[PDB]
Formats: sequence, structure tokens, C-alpha cells
Amino acid sequence: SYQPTPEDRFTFGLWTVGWQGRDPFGDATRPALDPVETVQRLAELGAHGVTFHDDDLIPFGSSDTERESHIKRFRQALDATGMTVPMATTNLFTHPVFKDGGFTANDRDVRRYALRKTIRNIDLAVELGAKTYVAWGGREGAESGAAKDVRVALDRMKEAFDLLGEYVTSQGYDTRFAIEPKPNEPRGDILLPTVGHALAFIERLERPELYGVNPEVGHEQMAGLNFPHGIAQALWAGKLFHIDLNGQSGIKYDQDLRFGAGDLRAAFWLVDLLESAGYEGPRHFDFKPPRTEDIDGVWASAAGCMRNYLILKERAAAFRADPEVQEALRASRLDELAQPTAADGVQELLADRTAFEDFDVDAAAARGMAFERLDQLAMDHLLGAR
Amino acid sequence: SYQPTPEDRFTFGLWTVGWQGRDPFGDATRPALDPVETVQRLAELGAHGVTFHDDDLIPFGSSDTERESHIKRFRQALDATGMTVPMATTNLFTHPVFKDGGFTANDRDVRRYALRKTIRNIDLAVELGAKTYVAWGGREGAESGAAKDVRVALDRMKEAFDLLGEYVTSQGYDTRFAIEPKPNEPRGDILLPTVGHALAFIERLERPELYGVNPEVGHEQMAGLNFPHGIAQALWAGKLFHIDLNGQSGIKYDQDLRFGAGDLRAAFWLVDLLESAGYEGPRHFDFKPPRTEDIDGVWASAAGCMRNYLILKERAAAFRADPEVQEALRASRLDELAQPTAADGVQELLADRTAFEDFDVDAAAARGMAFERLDQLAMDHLLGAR
Amino acid sequence: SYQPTPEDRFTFGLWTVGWQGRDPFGDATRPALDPVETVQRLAELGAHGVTFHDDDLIPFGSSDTERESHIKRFRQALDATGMTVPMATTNLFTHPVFKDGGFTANDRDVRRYALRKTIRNIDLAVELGAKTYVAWGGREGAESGAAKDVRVALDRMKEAFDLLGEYVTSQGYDTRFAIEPKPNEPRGDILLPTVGHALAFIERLERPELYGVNPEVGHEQMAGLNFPHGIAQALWAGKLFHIDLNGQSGIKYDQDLRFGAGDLRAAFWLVDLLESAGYEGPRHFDFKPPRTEDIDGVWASAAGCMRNYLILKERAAAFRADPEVQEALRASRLDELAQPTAADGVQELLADRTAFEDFDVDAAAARGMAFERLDQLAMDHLLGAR
Amino acid sequence: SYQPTPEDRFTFGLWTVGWQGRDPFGDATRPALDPVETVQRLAELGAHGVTFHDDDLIPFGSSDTERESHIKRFRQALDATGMTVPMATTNLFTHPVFKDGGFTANDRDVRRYALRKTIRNIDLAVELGAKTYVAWGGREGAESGAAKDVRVALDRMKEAFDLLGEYVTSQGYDTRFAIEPKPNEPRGDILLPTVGHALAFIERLERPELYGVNPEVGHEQMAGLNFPHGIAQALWAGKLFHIDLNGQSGIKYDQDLRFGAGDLRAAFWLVDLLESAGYEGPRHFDFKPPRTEDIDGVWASAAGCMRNYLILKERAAAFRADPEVQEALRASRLDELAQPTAADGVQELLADRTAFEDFDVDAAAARGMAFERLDQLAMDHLLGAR
Ligand SMILES: CO[C@H](C(=O)CO)[C@H](O)[C@H](O)CO
Ligand SMILES: CO[C@H](C(=O)CO)[C@H](O)[C@H](O)CO
Ligand SMILES: CO[C@H](C(=O)CO)[C@H](O)[C@H](O)CO
Ligand SMILES: CO[C@H](C(=O)CO)[C@H](O)[C@H](O)CO
Ligand SMILES: [Mg+2]
Ligand SMILES: [Mg+2]
Ligand SMILES: [Mg+2]
Ligand SMILES: [Mg+2]
Ligand SMILES: [Mg+2]
Ligand SMILES: [Mg+2]
Ligand SMILES: [Mg+2]
Ligand SMILES: [Mg+2]
Repeated sequence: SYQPTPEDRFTFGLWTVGWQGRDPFGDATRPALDPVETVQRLAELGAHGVTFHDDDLIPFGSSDTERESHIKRFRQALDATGMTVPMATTNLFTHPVFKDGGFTANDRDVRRYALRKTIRNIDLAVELGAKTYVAWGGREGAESGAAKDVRVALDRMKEAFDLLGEYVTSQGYDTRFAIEPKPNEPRGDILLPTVGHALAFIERLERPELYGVNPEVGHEQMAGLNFPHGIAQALWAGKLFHIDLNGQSGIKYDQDLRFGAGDLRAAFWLVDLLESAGYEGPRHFDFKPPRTEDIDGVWASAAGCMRNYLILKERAAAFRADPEVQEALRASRLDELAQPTAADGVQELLADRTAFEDFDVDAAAARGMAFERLDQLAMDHLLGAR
Repeated sequence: SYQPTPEDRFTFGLWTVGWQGRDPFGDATRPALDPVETVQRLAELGAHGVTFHDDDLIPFGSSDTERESHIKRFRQALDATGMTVPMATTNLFTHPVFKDGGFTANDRDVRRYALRKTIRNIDLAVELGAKTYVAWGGREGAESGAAKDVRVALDRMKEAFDLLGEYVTSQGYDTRFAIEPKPNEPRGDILLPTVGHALAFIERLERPELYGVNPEVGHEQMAGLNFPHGIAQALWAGKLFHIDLNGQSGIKYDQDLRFGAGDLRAAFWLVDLLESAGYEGPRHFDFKPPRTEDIDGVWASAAGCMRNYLILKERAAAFRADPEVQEALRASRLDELAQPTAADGVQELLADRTAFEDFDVDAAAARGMAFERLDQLAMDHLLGAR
Repeated sequence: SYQPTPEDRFTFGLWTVGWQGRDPFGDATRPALDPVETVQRLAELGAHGVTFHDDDLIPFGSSDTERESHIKRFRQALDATGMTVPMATTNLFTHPVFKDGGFTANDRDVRRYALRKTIRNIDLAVELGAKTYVAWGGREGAESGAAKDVRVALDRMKEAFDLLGEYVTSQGYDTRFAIEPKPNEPRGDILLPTVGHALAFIERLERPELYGVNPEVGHEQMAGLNFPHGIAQALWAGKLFHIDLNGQSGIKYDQDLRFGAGDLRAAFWLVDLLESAGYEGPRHFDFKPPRTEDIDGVWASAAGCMRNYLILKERAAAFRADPEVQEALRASRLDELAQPTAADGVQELLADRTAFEDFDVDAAAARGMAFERLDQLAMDHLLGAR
Repeated sequence: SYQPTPEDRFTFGLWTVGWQGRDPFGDATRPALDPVETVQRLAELGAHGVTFHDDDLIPFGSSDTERESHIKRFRQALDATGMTVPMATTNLFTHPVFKDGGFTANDRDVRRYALRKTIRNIDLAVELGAKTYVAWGGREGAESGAAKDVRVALDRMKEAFDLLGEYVTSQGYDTRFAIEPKPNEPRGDILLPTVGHALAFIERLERPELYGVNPEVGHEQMAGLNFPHGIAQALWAGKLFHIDLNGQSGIKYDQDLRFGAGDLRAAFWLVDLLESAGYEGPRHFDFKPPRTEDIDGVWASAAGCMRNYLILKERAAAFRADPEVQEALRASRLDELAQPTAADGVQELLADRTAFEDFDVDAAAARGMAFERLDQLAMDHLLGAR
């Protein structure tokens, strides 16, 4: 049933199937995976590519000899499978030197080091073929109010992203940045907590065009927000450069369940939106196989991610294609939302008696929107009871 | 103790002390207040001004005769007290014609009417002296996913705000707009749910400079976000045109408690920020006296709003002025966050061996940030145990 | 297909399809429904019965002849359709006199009135054949800490429930009580906020056997709790006397969406539990059709409530009947969970060297739980992908 | 000043100041603390005692001579300082074998091992003079619906607690059990998620009197519940055997901030309740110093825990002692809440015409509760503004 193909553009980070199971209250339940074995098993599952943090490929502290060998094995696995590397990122959160941040650490020397660690991995990403470079500022923030002046930390954050933009422009590299928002965890509150904050920030950068967002399903759901609405605003702004798919069941710690789990109706409305907007980037899964699972449970969770996307794609396409749904969208006046409010400008509007003086407000008030019927047709499609 | 003065710029909406107590499960517990009596009692309490929605001043459905009289009584109360009207807004949410929105209603004729109702009140606000005009799109959103295409609704929302901007520019009016974000209630999800989303949106308008945000304490706390951080990003972007103060105790329905209640530490860090950034606009309270109270409980809740602001102002000023706190900020390296990461550009950074090759990552990793000590000094100041 | 018949025990409150659309920020969008027309329209939809608050059937302040006339015409609608009244309840939250509670109001005279209003409706409910009497204390609680001494409020709440138990026992009525928990709204915090708190409270009443819980889907989800887990504990305790079914999309105000909407996977696991535990009570819908809808959208939403329960009933039955799922459950050792840990007793467990000193901890640690495979079979069944 | 002395019963877990800073996204930022140095540094801070998990004092897999040696040097640190051990607990969550639970693991052999690991530490705790034995089932739960049959898991959980009760009773040990509830983390949902669910469960055990609750501030706040209300119900039930004090800033991952931080007003109302109810147990701090801190920030955070409890103790005592507050409480009729509703009985209440037919409902509806004035007196006392 529903098999992944390379044209579905499913990708996974080395850190997702590679998660060993270490959590705040417990030790690892799985052995470390070799990146080479991960590229091979994912190519067998039907994935199109893999992503990585620098510390997933090259152990922190590796000499340039050991680094070369790691990179070399990895590149041989890719070349043998035809797997691509669409995106890459830096780990600016695991090592204790980043306990107060990377780009917005209060210590200047830590900020400089964070920038050098990042530029080094940007050079590697570009030769491996990555066209999107992701920044998740997991340690940028605070647990207490005087620990961080946020206006000055946004200057430092703007300064870091402007220097990265200056560096790829002078190298003539074809790579764009995507900021990944998260409202909290591991910091009490993280800077640029949602898609909207990250979008507003990009507009204050010296080269706005170089930067977009990499929203994640479970991160906007950790603030109780509607992830399809956030994604529609990122698409409206032209800034959906990448997306991270997974599941989350409410406002609690960051779960990273496989895609489809968590809020199932929101995953349906997200696939419907991505598919009807013709989003063309990777469908990247950033999930963690639960630590209850062994390695077979890992590849079953990874396969379940892609399967759930393909079943929802099919139900959504069937929803939109149904004549009765099309008729119900006309009835709920979704065609009329697409017509301009006042295409002849404000002076026509002002002159129009029917827009105010003679508007029958109670006739209009009494029209039913027919939204429940439309939503129960969407329910029957999702459940295949239509 | 702590008496409000006109220079504190405390303002209140007619709808706040005027709330009759009607809620989703219950009828009104208080009689309607006359606007004239509200201007007089608030001037006696030490408030500086009042704000209003059009339907708070002039009953929906009033003829231009009855409208004139309402406006006339109101203006006499203001002139007699010296009360100002700093801001005004439209009610695009109470009447059943707005059940699916005002500016983003699916029905085109409702959107045109919403625009005419708004322009009419913009003319009144400007003659009363309002310099900020607030838009709270309470009904813009949905309870179900196919009921609203969000990309098209943002076109309609951009179109409405661009027409309002064209109208005040051609009239030569000195009035700016402030968008008030709210994540949900009364709609399942409201469009532009947080400060960040509202900030990002403004940047796509034809005249960005005309528009800023009016954030509300309890609204960003309904998505579990840190309100002082959201306000610091609005100030960093130059867009804090106005602010609404109240309290909220967590992620639940919108409470509108008096300012100081709810998250007390966040109110302290907010006053500290507003006062040290030299914000100069109104300190507006948008709160609801609980329906358990009679009219004396109403003016006690309203007075408590201003009192709590003045006690926190004093504790914050004392925190920042203390030599021991200043020494603790140097120790947590808050002065170093203010220094540029790499003011000699990316090529100096790249050349610098000490930024990477020779950086002693474990010496840096081992420096303690001394944040708990700094936060316990902030705790002793707030509690006056210092 | 999925057509409801009275055999399915689907019931609806008069206040559900009869909600007019008045919310915290808006007026009514629909006309009041006559109880008589609600009884016949629901009988046609396939419903089994209706429930009521005293003030839904008899307008507050009715003279006893008007009271009698209302009951009389209701009773004849019931008799002509074969509709039943399984449950009734009291409105102790709408009138201004209940602004601080009914049974735990600080004013003693109000607490005596609340008990007399309730006893009058217990006599009426027993005459119409109600077997469960629900108590939703929506006004028992507080917005501030010193307003309510909670240990004393629980003494007053125990006092009220013991007096109602004494009353129905002296009348020899065959009726039982079900407490409906809600964490908040309309009070800042409500007493007995979840299923667990209501279950613990019942054990301290004089006649515990007379009382159980009426959990509501959306109420436990407002505290972010797992509603199928909460129902499993109420069933394990033998106290699930009734249930209210609806949808909620996260921690926010109380939405009362139609059942199936909100968290769809929790609706599936709930039906799987009710059906396999053999719950025999009413499947009651306490939902509110959105105020965007006219009277036709009202009956469409009500009909979708029943349709979604019947589609999920079928997918849950198919899931459990599948040999491959049955095999997946043995693989995840759900059969072993049913075996007693130590039926051999404590001294045999203590003498058992294989339970401790010779237990191979690393061999057990390495067994995967196979939970993700199992959950994807559940997902495939829910979506009809098998 | 606010100096802690052993008379204040302040206790700390070895795992609290001993947390190394390893979190879901990062490695340790601090070295392990020796138990012996923790006992003496806390005795100097004014603490009264320490608590431990078996694996905090004796590293997992210690041979019995290494076990004996660890206990021996711990016991001599204790004896030299006069420090006590009021409470102990078992670690049934860290080792990989507990990845599906201890007492409710699907594997039966793991459940027998979990009981043997616990009985071994009950013998040790009683030798060191512990009177309360805490059980925090952090791994009892699930991330998916079919993984755990919750009615059967509660049978296994009852079975485990009844076997521990049989064991301490046959040993004639004077020790009682306290269940610590948490809604989630590290499992998607944890069994017995709140105080109420643990209280209800206890009533179904064989010897209910042997068991109570150990509520934690931050755990109930992760479900958005009012922690002082939850403690008032545990005290009303006579089951508050122990308490864990810390801070949490909302519904998100579990922070374990120092007490006083997070929701400051709930910390004030909590201390007001513990002190006026006369709670006599340990004021235990289960918090984690942020990983931004070195060992000096660790002892500063621990010291702030005790300081904040003593400042709030003083403000709560001053609030209740104030004649003006005492007068405000009569005005809000908190004296009337203490009067029985109907000590005259049901037939006298039924015959009482002033309770219903002659009750003036509109006169009672009009009495304001004066709760906002009262809450602002509380606010003034908390901030030391009076
Ligand atoms: C470990 O996953 C990270 C995340 O989402 C945090 O919740 C990011 O995906 C990573 O930094 C690269 O983007
Ligand atoms: C009734 O208060 C409103 C609000 O905040 C909704 O939660 C706005 O303040 C009003 O529309 C003017 O801004
Ligand atoms: C409006 O419905 C009520 C409720 O749940 C509100 O949250 C109860 O269902 C009713 O009082 C009887 O159960
Ligand atoms: C790390 O501490 C534990 C906990 O609360 C985690 O949420 C318990 O306190 C401990 O197992 C004994 O009570
Ligand atoms: Mg995540
Ligand atoms: Mg991610
Ligand atoms: Mg509000
Ligand atoms: Mg507002
Ligand atoms: Mg509800
Ligand atoms: Mg209900
Ligand atoms: Mg905790
Ligand atoms: Mg604890």
C-alpha cells in the first residue's frame, strides 16, 4: 500500500532515526547508528535524501584527518545510493560552551566561535549539494528576565545572520538560510518563538531575500497555534524555504512523534495546503522513534512517516476533487473571499450607498455560512467514508 | 500610597469598567454605565484618558440625530475634566453580521460594510484627538480548515488595511494604526495570532510606516509566550505604538484580570522594559472587573491597575539603580552582549585563530553565567526584601 | 451506511442544538428553538432522547401554571415520538445570584436557594424517567486566592451532596448523581477540576455509591490530559455513570465542537474503549453548533456527531478484530500486562532469585516494545487504509 | 533577616543540587557532586535534611561491598552534621529496562524486578530513619493508545502498591507511602496524572491509610491547574504526607526552577495555606539549578529556595494578621462560608419558605462580593507595599 518514490522528496536527518533514546530522565536505549548504514537503510525505504548537523557527521573534537575520513565515507554512501543532501545545519546546542547560546551568548568569544563553527559547515554543505542551510537557535533565550536584554540579543542575532549572508555572497554560493522557530525547550523561552516572529525578524536583515523559515509542526503546536495557518502565512510571504514534519499531542515537552501522529486533522489540512500551493521543497521529517523501540521499531516509525503523508495526500486530493465539496465551497462563499473588497478604490467605496447607508445588515446577518456541512465532508474524506 | 498622576498616562476603555458581567455561561451582574459617568469617575481616580469602540459611544443602529447627541454629551464630559482620547477602535465583532469576520468575511458585501463602519469612526477619532487607531480582528479566523483559505484571507486583510491607509493619507490625517494580536477566542484560531505574526504582516503592506502593534499581556500569554520578550521585539522593530495591560493566569480563556494579577513576575519585567526603553505612549488597561463585583468593586479593580503599575515601576527602578545589581550584570556579562561580535567583518573573523583554531572551548564552557544570583537579587527587589 | 437509530442511545441536551450563538464578544445569531420542535427534529435524526437543565424547559421565574404548561407540552412531544429523558440537571450558573457559586457560594442564603432549586428539579426529572442527575458546578471556584477557602468550600460541597443523597434516599427515588468536572471557565479555577478530583471527592461523601462522574471530552483536554486514560480510570473505579461527547482543539476556551472534531485520534481511542468495556449508558452530545451556522447547519452538526461516532465504532471494531493487530498486541506483550506480577506472593517474590540477583537486566532492556508498528496498524485502520 | 535554620524543616534531594546539566539537547555542564560534600554544604546553608533515590547514593550495579561502603560514608556525613533523612525513593525511570515502566511495564519479569529494587531500598530508607517513601512513576504511561490498556495497567499498579503495603506491614515498619503525580514527561501521558487521580486511586488500595500524595508545584502547573487548590483538597482528604516545592513558568516541559520563581502569586498562596493549615512535614525542594550555572550558582539557587519560602511566610502571616484584611474577609463573607448550609436538615430546609418561595433573588444577586479589594490587599502585602 502507498509506497514512497524519489519524486515525493522525503528526507530525514541523521539525528532522527539515529536518536539513541537519551532523554531528561533516562539513558540511551539504542546503540549509535553509523551514517553510512543510515543512508543505505533510508534509500531502501524510499527516502530521497538525508540532512545532517556537523556534529552528526564529524564527532566534535575531530582532527582534520579524522574529519576527512568521516566525510569521505559519507560521500561514498551517497554516491552509491544516489541519495541527495538537500539541507544541512550546525549543532550550536549540545556542547556545554553553548549553555547560554551560540549567536546570542553573553560572552563575545563564544559568539565568534559559533560563527566560525557555522561557516565551516556551510562550506561542507555547499559541496555536498545542500541548497538550504538551517539555523535552529535552541540555546538562544533565557530562564530569567535580567539574564538577557532581548533588544541587544536581537542586534547580535541580526549581526550573526548578516555576517553569514555577507560570507555566502562573497563566496558566490547558491545557498539560502532558513530559521527554524521553537517557543521553548531547552531554554525557558527561546528567541524568535514562532513562525511569525521569525518572519518579522528576516525583514530587518540586510539581505532579506537570502532568508526564509523552516517551521516545524510540533514547535508551533507547543504554543497551541494552528500550524496550517502559520504555513499559509509563510507561503503568502514567499518564505517557506523548507518544512519539518512530525507530530505533537498538545502543549507539553517537545515529542517529535512520527508524522501523522499527534494532531491528525492538522496533518490533513497541512498536506492539503502544501499540495494545493504546489510547495516543491523537501518533505523533511524531524521526528524521534520513541525510546521504547529497538532498531526495527526505528525503521517502522520512519516508514510510517512517509506512509501517512501519502495517505493524507490522497484523501486531500479526493476532498478537493469531489463535486459535492466544490459545491459546498461555493455555498460557504469561498469563491467570494477571492474577489477584491473594493477594487475601484476607497472613493468608489465611500460613494456606494449599498456598502453602508442602504446595506441590509440583518439579511446579511441571517445567512448561514454552511461551514459544519463542509467540515463533515472533509471528515468523511479523511476517514475514507466517502 | 502610590497615587496616579496625568504624567503616568494611564488610560482605560469605556468597555473595561463598563463591562456588565455577561459571559458565555451567564447574564449581566451590573447595570450599563453612562460614558459621561465613566469619564468623571476615571478623572477622579487619576486616569489621563479614555478610549472607545464606536458602539460603546453610539448604540448600533442610531440615527445621525441620536449619534450627534451621544457624541455631544461625551465631548462635554471630556472638556469639563480635561480627559484626553488617545486611541479609538471599531467594534467589528459583536453584531451577528460579523459572525465570520469583518475584513476577512467570505461575503464581499460584509467586508465593504466593515470598511465603511471603520472609516466613519476614524473621522470621529481624529476630531476627538486620537493619534492611534486600533484594529482587533476578533472575528477574523475559523473553527474548521476549509472554511477559510488563509492565503486569500491575508490578501483581503492586506487590502482592507491598504485602503484604510490610502484614506487617511488623502485626508492628510495624523493617525497611525495599531494591530492588536490574539491567538484565539472568539474564533477557534484568529488570523495574525501573536505579535510576531502581526509584525511580519505589516511589512507586506503598501505603507508599512503607518502601522504598528498594540500587544496585550493576556493575549500572548494565551499562547504561553513571554510577553516582555514579544514587547522587546516590537520595540526593536520600532513598532510599539500602543500597549494593553491586564493579567492572565495561564493558557485558558481570555480573563482580562486587572494589571498585576496573573503573572506578577512578567508584569515586573514588562514595567522594567517599558520604563528603561522610555516608551512614551499610553499605559492602557484593557481589563474586566470580575462579574462577582458591584460598581465599587469596579473602581477598586480600576485603581488597583494603576497602583500595581506604580509599585512595579518603583521596584524595577530600584533594581536597576542598585550597585550590587549593576555588579551582578557585569558578572553575568550583560555588558559584553552589547559589544559587536565581529565589528571588523567576516574576513577578520575568519583569519582570527583565537575565534576557532586556538579557542579554549572547555575554559569557556566552564564559566558560570551567575544568572540565579542575579535573578534572586531581582526577586528581593520585587518583594521589597532589598 | 452510518445511520443512527434509537438503538445507538444517542442523546442531546436541549441547550446544545438550542444554543443561539451568544458568546463573550457577540450577540445571538440564531432564534430560540422551541423544546417541542427540538424533540421532534432529533427523533427524525435518529436520536434516542434529550436531556435538560430546569431553566431550558421552564423559563426562570415561571409561575407554577406556566411551569405546568411547559412540562405538559414537552411531555406530549416526548410521548408522540418515543423519545426518552435519560438525564437532567439544574442551571446553577446563569442567573446573577450564582455569580459566586451555588453549593459553595460564600453567602449562606444563596447556598440554601441553590439546594431548593436543585431538589425541585430532581422531582421533575424522576417523573420524566431520568435515571442520572448531573451536577456541573461551573460557578464553584474563584479568580483570586483569598476569595474562597477551598477546604471549607469542599465541606460545603460535601454538605450539599450528602443532603441531596439523604433526600433521594428518603423519597426512595431510583436516581443517581454524576459530577461533571471542568478545570476552568467561567471561573478562573473551578473546584474538582478533573475526573480524578471528582472521583477522589466522591469517596468522602456519606453514601459514595449514589455518585459517579459525567466526564466531558473537551474539559479534560483543557487541562491537556488524555481523555481515554481518564475514562479508563473512571471505568476501573466503577463510576462512569454518563459521558459527554464533543471536540476541543487544545488548551484554550471551551469550544464544544461536534464530536469527531478537535482531537480525532482521541475520539477513536475513546470509542474503542467505550465499546470494548461495554459501557451501556447514553452517548450524550454536549456540543454547540458554531454561531456561523443557521438552523440547517445546526441539524447538520448534530447529525455529524452521531455519524462520526458510528464511523469510529466501525474502525475500532475492525482494528481489534484484525489478526495482524492481535498478533501485534502479543508482540508488544499486552497479554503479559494482564498476568499478575506476583500472584505467588511477597515472600515467594523475595526468594525468587530470577526477579533480582539473577535477572538479566540488559537482555530485558534490549527487547523493543514494537509499539510504533502497532500504532501504525491503528492509524491504517482509522483512515481506512486497511 | 531570612536565614534558614534546621527548625524550618527545609530538605533537598541529592539529585537536585547534584544535577549535572544534561538535558534532552545537551551534555553535562557540571561535575558530579559527592553525596558527602552535598550533605555538608546543605547543613551549612541551614538545611535540615536530604532525600535520595537508591541510584543517587549507590551507583547502579554496585557489588554489595561497594554498596555498603557508599552507605557507610554517607551515614557518617549525616552523623557529623546532625542532618536527617526524612524521605527516600527508588529510581524506576533511568535505566533502559524501565523504558516501558516499572510497576506497569508490559513485561512481567521487569515488573517483578521493579518491586525487588524498591523493597531493597525500603529496608535501607527505614535504617536511615525515613518516614515517607515516595513513588514517582515517571515511566508508567504511553505515547500511543494501544500500547497500554489502562484498566489493566491500574490493576498492575494496585497490585504493586498492595504488595509493598503487605511487605512493610509484615516487617512492622513505621513508614508510609506518598504517590507523586505528573501529567506527562518523560512519557506522552503518565498514569495518575494529577493529585486528584492519585487521591482517587489510593481509595481502591487494600490498606488506604498507608498511602498519601507528594504533590509537586510544577507538575500540577503543567496541566494548568491551581496548585494551592490541589493541596487544599489533599489536606481536606488528610493525605498530604509530603510536598515538593519548585517553580514552573506555564504549560511546557518540566523546568524545576527554584521555589519562588515561576508563578510567584501561587507560591504565596501555597505558603499561606501550608502555614495556616499547620502542615508539619518537610518543605522539600525538588528543583534543578539551571545548566548555565557553576557550582557557586548551584548553592545560590538552593539558598534562594529557602529565602523565598521565608519571605513569603512572613508576608502571608502579615496579610492574615492585618485587621483591615480581617475586615475585608467578613465583607466578602468568608465567615459565612464556614457556616453549615442546612444544619437544620433537609425537611426543615424544604419547609423553609425563605430558602425558595420568599427568597429575594434580585437583592442577593446585587450584593457585590468585594473580592477585588481583598485581592489588592493581598497584592500590597506580597509586595511589601503595606
Ligand atoms: C534536533 O532537532 C532540532 C530541533 O528541531 C529542536 O527541537 C533541529 O531540527 C536541528 O537543530 C536542525 O534543524
Ligand atoms: C474588548 O476588548 C478587545 C480585546 O482585546 C479582545 O480580547 C479589544 O481591546 C477591542 O476590540 C479594542 O482594541
Ligand atoms: C452547557 O453545559 C454544561 C457544561 O458542560 C459547560 O461546560 C453541562 O453539560 C450542563 O450543565 C449539564 O451537564
Ligand atoms: C527527579 O525527581 C523526580 C520528579 O519529580 C521528576 O519529575 C521525583 O521527585 C523523584 O523520583 C522522587 O520523588
Ligand atoms: Mg521538536
Ligand atoms: Mg526541527
Ligand atoms: Mg483579552
Ligand atoms: Mg485589548
Ligand atoms: Mg464545554
Ligand atoms: Mg458537559
Ligand atoms: Mg518536575
Ligand atoms: Mg518531584
